[PDB]
Amino acid sequence: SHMSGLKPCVDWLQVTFKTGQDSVKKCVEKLEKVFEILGLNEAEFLPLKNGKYGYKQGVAFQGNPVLAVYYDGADDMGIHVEMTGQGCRLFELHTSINWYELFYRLVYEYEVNITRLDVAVDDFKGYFKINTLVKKLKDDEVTSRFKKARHIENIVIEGGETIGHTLYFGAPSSDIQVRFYEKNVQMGMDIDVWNRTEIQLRDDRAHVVAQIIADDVLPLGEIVAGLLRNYIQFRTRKATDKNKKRWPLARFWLNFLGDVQPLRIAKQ
Amino acid sequence: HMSGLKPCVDWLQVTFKTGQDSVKKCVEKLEKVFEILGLNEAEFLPLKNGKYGYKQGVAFQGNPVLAVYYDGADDMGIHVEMTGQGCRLFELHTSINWYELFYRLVYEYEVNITRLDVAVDDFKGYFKINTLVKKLKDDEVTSRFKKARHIENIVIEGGETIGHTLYFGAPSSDIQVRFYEKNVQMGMDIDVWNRTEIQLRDDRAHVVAQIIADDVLPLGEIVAGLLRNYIQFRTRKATDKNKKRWPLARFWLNFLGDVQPLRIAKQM
Repeated sequence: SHMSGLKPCVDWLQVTFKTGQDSVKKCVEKLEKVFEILGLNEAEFLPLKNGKYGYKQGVAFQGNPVLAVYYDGADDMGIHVEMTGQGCRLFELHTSINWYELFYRLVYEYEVNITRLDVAVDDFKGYFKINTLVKKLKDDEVTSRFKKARHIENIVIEGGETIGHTLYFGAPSSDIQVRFYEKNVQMGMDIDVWNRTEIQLRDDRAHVVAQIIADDVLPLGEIVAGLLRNYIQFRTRKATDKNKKRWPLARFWLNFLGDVQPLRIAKQ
Repeated sequence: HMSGLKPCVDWLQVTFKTGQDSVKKCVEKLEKVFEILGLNEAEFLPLKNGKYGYKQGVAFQGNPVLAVYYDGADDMGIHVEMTGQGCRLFELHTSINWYELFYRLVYEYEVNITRLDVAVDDFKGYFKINTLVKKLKDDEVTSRFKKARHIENIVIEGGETIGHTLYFGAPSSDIQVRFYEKNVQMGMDIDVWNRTEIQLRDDRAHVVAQIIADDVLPLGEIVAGLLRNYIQFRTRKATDKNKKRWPLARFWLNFLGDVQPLRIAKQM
């Protein structure tokens, strides 16, 4: 492909429109309103076979469950929107608004719980190999606010080659998880370099980042880079000192974080 | 102090369909479901939330490991979910047994069995998971699967790798096999505890259910047969380069031979 550089994006979104709150912001109660808030044409939503998460019914954009709106749950469950990775791309292709506008509305105009937001960086240049990260972890060259990482690798049974590496930091249910993987391998695509770094945020953490996107002032890159820097330090072993806390941050990592900083969600 | 090999049923999910023109009886009431399970109606309490598109649920002694979901969209029926712990809980309190439950589900009532897991606990230690990993990477394995996933945990302070796990097949596909160190997974102070699990979905699950219900073959023979057929750990033979003519490894032949006669007892 002609894919190059680093590119940031929003990669998951789940929000719930609450009902019957005495709130300063507007409560949403109708599906039609939800479609409008998204900047998407009502006519394009179709019913789904099944609900999900305790909601008895759902609709989806062009019938596609990657971009779904669930409703008719137990008392006070409101309306729940779910936009997977693919759904965020689908949103982008058809919405009449901008990410910042969507988040403006969710943050400032309506009464919503933002339950999950994932932000990502695609790396088409190749600042590092995931396996280098794995190695650094196993060689005791990493510090972090997390206690453990999960390492997943695929093994092709005929031949025995290890082809794709994934690292997960934090529990999936907790309010911040970081993931690194080879997205070329994951997607079955024939591109030499495509690494993905993802931060998954839940509840309050997700709201704050939504607000920052809404206000549109700080580049998204700065939030991603600030969070990665703070949560995880890949370091270079220094023979002189045994205190890991005084090893310098590794060069590939400083370069990655420094080139991530200025990145902005594309506007149009 | 535990020893040997022990089989068990380790997950079950079924849906009672409504309004089928069927030779078998349609179930339409929760009370009937409790009776089919041989469990006391009085012991079921409401859950906070539904799940999977069902708006409401109850659970045995309030405990969601053994749950019954209902009030979903038209034609969704009633869904029972029994996790690992729920299968143990079922065993302790039911007035019937596994054979009778599967008899009822396969021959008496109109049900979709969506998932069934069967497991073997190994307290002797017929192999180490890491040996299996190594054999895979050394090109000493053939299988009907194309890939395995190897999952390991890495402790960030120190870099120690703990908790090796191997998965064969995708989690959505209709047969998956898993091997892991269950002593490590459960945080328990037992020297050797390996677990082998076969997860089956839809028709694959029904077939094994039907085998249990017919009560002609030991369960051990189905587990051992599936393992043998789907995965072959082999010993490298210097004379021949063709993997297909390497003999099966000894530990593996010993494991499968001792799994064969294992049974699900008639008393829980």
